[PDB]
Amino acid sequence: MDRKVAREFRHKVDFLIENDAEKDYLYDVLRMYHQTMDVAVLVGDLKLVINEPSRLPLFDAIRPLIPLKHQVEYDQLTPR
Amino acid sequence: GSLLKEVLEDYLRLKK
Repeated sequence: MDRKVAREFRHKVDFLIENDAEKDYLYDVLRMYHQTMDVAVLVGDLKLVINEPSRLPLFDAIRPLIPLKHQVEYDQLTPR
Repeated sequence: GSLLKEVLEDYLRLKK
């Protein structure tokens, strides 16, 4: 029901991240959130690979994935 | 439905 949104943002990432490394770092970040289940670790690493206007779209992009609860805590941790 | 997991699988598949 909301799979297109993932591939849509993910697709945007590839467009804004031609390199493979940036993608490698992002992969580790996503795997961390799934394993650790902590949005605090995601915010930190996220900025590292999303500290640029061009990379910013990833911060807001991945968010939608995060559950409502983690969304509130995630949004709080983020500059907004 | 685990959206995060969906994106991870999407990438792994987009790799090949």
